Amino acid sequence: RRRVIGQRKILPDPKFGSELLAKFVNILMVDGKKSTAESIVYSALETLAQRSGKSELEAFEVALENVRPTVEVKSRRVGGSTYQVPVEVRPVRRNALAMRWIVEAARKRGDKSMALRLANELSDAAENKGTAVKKREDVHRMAEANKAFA
Amino acid sequence: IKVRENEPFDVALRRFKRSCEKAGVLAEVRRREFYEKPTTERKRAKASAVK
Amino acid sequence: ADAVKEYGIKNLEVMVKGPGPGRESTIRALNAAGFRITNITDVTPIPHNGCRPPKKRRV
RNA sequence: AAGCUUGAGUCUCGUAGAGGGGGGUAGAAUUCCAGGUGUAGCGGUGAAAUGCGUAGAGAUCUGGAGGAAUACCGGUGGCGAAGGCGGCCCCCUGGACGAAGACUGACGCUCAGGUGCGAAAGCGUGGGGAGCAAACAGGAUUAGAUACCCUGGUAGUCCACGCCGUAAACGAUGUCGACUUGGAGGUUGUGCCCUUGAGGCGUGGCUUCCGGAGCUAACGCGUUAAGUCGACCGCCUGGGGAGUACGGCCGCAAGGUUAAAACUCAAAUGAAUUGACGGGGGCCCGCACAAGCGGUGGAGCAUGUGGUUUAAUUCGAUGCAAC
RNA sequence: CUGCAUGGCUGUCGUCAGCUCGUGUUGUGAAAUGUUGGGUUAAGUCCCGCAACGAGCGCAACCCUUAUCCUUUGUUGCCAG
RNA sequence: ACGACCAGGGCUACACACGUGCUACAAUGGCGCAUACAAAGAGAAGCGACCUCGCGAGAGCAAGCGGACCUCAUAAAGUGCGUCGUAGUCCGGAUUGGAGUCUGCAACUCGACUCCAUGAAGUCGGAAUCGCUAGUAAUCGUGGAUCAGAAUGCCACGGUG
RNA sequence: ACUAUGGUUUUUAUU
Repeated sequence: RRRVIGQRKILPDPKFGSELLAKFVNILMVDGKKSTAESIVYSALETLAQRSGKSELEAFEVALENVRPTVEVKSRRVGGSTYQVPVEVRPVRRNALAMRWIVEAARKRGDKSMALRLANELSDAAENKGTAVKKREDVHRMAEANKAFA
Repeated sequence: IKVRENEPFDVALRRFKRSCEKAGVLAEVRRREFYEKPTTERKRAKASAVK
Repeated sequence: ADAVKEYGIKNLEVMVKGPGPGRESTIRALNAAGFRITNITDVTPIPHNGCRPPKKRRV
């Protein structure tokens, strides 16, 4: 409406030289407790560099041009009917969303520590056969992957 | 209303703008306009209808 | 277009009638059959004949 | 009782057009007939089912059959007293109009009772029967559904000789004549011109909207008048009932014709202004949504209106604005 | 006892962009117009059409205050030397 | 007396369910130790330090300042160590019980506090459904008025974010 | 071209 503003000022991390990794301490993080997520920065990533890039400083950033969207579909309503309209992702949001759900299922399980549940999520980041795939496959799920509503 | 290259701008009078519908060109309605000017125009059009 | 492979069609001319939603994908699925579709004509009414048709009622 | 041409009427050569019949001239698909092509669903709905299907329902070709109906062109364009009239040609025919001359000589107007006309519907008899369709029977949805929606389907829809004259029969304006001001846009003759303009300028017949004056409560009417005036006819005199009731007529008949009152209200009626609102026609904002993310009511606590209740469970508050 | 008499408070639309009035204008008139159209805004905000041009309440002005700079006081507050 | 003193009932009675809040069903959890940093209020029958004793509450001795100085007062979450590998659990708290500690005219009834004994239901919830903006939301700490005593209501102040 | 179903509410002073 009349607000719209927008955007937030962000920097690369002072300790890691990454504009991506400073977002990762806001993921798998609760009640503002970034310190509990810093305990699993690079330390848990030695298990993940075994299958992604070389060294902890690129083991996620190589996948940056896959873990982000470029096209979606959006649900809109007219009278008694509902319609699924294809959309293109805007430049600031197309640059974003890389880690927003990439470790969603590490939250609660009862099996293994956080440093192990992190690696058991990032192992499916470029494969999409494991847990919570409905959170990352959704963008084509009213497009190419199902044509019955059209 | 729009005809030919216009587009790239500008060729004056601008009647593709402020449209929207209804009650346009009202400063060329009731008195003063027309007289014989549409007669000479349409006579030359009929002189150009031949064959 | 799979039910006609034994006829060996090469050049194909297309006619399109009526306003309905299936009027475009039917031309890409027909291109995907290996025919030259450089002629496509739209013949949608502009209504004629229909006896009259009868109409009446309002709007 | 004789004239007049000025109202009424007539003749030449010409003119536009869905005016009224009958005979000709053609096609479409749903349908029907036969032989081919050829198939798993078809139809409908927010969603379905009744129904119709592999025995080909559904779809379709080829040559034949049949019933309703006529796109285009067609125009804020015509015909006429209304109601009506729109594929196209012909024969027969009603109405209206032009150029220039020639005629009758007031032959005109209105009307009780008569006389003559009907869109659609209802009806007598004989044809008609594709697609729809009252009635009627089922499938929905509804605490109804008997209806809107869906599937079927008789009368009807059409033709013809007739019966009954109805209406929002509408511009709600009885019929006729006359005088009163302008504009834009259609429409058809004709004089003079081989139009050599794809027509100009005079001048008859028609014609849709605007609107200076006049009327009106306001809408409306407007030189095409509800304006200004005469000629002839019929119409009301307060509502509520009601062209209903009683009687004859005319029809096979529903009806049509002239047309109340006991009782009941001491009243109703017309126009559009400001609120109030919409399940309207439009525009603009809000976590009202979208998208993201974290909760609530089930268990066990803290606690209070209302309800139960001892001996009082004080009064007051029960919509957004109480607990 | 009861705001269904009142001093005086207080609920909600809502803190919405809206409501009136002088001197005119419109209509037979009660009244309406001015404030409905146009470009725009947080908004009757600002402008143009236009029978209006203006005024008061709401809004806004006005006034405070925050992010910068400048200045006065220093133990029991503070502690570069 | 529809005026109101004393003395008891009550308004914390329960033959109905419910609304708002709280806390669990736990493993970025819970318990027990180590380690690191505050803001704002309160103080004359005052705030009560420190020290000793009592499973402890608290009691006794008793400082300093009537408060920018003295006091209420080890801020908590965060970090690190130890641990269960998902069990009705080292989970969970209602009830049935004990023995002390404090105030007060008086606490059986209709209070608080402490240390201990029993330890249910509950495995994330009908038809469904609440909310939202930037030092904010989230979450974990602190203080205060009503008091002789006494809230999960009421009103306010920091960290991390 | 396109959603299909909302019945019921029993009253008063403009001091």
